[PDB]
Amino acid sequence: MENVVSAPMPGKVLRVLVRVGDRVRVGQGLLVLEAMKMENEIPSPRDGVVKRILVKEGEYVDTGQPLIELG
Repeated sequence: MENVVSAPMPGKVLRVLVRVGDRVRVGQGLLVLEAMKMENEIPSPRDGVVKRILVKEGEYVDTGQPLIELG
């Protein structure tokens, strides 16, 4: 059951913290989203493997936009 991490709010991708193929833990930061005058680390919802990274540093995203797919 692959699943997708989508943006919970609009903002700018400031940093991507993982690479395709990385093992991740639940709660691990996948990227940093600039929003509400803060940096916001967007978490993995579960243990797994990063299958796809769908955004790049510098990119603006909106709510519901797919960011990361887990395998």
